[PDB]
Amino acid sequence: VNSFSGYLKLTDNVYIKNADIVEEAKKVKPTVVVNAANVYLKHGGGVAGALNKATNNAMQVESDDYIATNGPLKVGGSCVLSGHNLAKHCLHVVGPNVNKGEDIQLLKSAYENFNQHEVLLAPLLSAGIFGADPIHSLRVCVDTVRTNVYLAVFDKNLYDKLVSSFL
Ligand SMILES: O=C(c1ncnc2[nH]ccc12)N1CCCC12CCCCC2
Repeated sequence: VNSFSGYLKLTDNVYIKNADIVEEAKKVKPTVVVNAANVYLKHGGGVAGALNKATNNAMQVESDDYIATNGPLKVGGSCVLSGHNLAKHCLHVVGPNVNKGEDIQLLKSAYENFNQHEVLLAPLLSAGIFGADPIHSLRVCVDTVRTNVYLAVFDKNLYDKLVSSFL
């Protein structure tokens, strides 16, 4: 039993809710919140900008030190950093950005990072400003992640379309 509330169950291990991941993170305090990161950990907009703003820019300060030490992430890769006031940890995962021409096949590699964590609160990778089809992202998620994932979908219209078209 866990503290996630109001989710629709899609499969054995994947759950979905129309929610603001920032508000869900602050209420739930999950062990892991996933950020929709880029390779430079520049949290300017979309989910990353929202999560970073909610940390009063502490996420960005920590991220800049991470990059200065380690260099950029790989597309499809991840790193674990602090969750600040939102979660125990933040898993920064880089899905491919279609608006940069990155290979959508790397979306599966991106979701594989979730399997290193027993339970996660997450957005749909490569959705939103990353330019992928969210229906496809949900399919890749369901077919790749084996751990327990609670997906927060900000847009109600998109949430209803994801549920109603789910196979
Ligand atoms: O739904 C979300 C989303 N999901 C969870 N937490 C969130 N926080 C802030 C936004 C947000 N996003 C993020 C990028 C674009 C998109 C997907 C595509 C349709 C517009 C909205």
